[PDB]
Amino acid sequence: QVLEGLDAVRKRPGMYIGSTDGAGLHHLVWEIVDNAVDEALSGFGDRIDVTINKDGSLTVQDHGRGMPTGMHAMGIPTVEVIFTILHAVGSSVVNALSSWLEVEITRDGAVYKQRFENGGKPVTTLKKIGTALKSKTGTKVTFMPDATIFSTTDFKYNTISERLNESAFLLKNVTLSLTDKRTDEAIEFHYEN
Ligand SMILES: C=CCNC(=O)Nc1nc2cc(-c3cccnc3)c(OCCN3CCOCC3)nc2s1
Repeated sequence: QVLEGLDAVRKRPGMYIGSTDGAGLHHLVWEIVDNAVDEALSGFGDRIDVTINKDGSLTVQDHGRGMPTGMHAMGIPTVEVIFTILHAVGSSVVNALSSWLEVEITRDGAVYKQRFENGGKPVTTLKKIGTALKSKTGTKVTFMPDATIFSTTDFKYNTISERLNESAFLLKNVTLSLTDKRTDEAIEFHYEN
């Protein structure tokens, strides 16, 4: 297994996301959403909220266990490792192809955040920013796709709606939501089984 840095993704984005048009753009969404869905499939979290922000960024929020908040080697957070080493893999690929990315993790009474910029260079460490009830857990990821890479950076509400509907149907007993802050449009999907 040859590990790579995020430069590799940025130099050959098609190898990771298929293309740099709208299909590629929306693959970034699918990677992040899929990580939230896997966590719910494992039984952690009953809602996954997706927001298309006014600034063009996109947020996915789950209520799963929260990415681990500890360290890997050399004082590097586990989360930073997940987001910055390519095991070529979703999180690091989206980070690489984003002009900025923020991950917020809530667990154990604490809220932590790390911010990356300019294709996934950390501009902070994983820092405690606040507190929450001990019962509160989850992961939140927000990213701004890199307009220097994609031919289009406009997320399409209908495209995302359809994919989240399908994901809700396959998962069962989990609410998937989409809110578009550009247009105020909103929808929820939930299939009981
Ligand atoms: C919100 C947008 C995308 N949503 C997400 O990405 N949600 C995620 N939720 C988790 C939860 C865990 C997790 C797992 C176990 C215990 N506590 C938390 C996790 O661990 C990383 C894999 N590790 C686990 C430790 O052993 C090596 C493998 N990753 C994610 S990623």
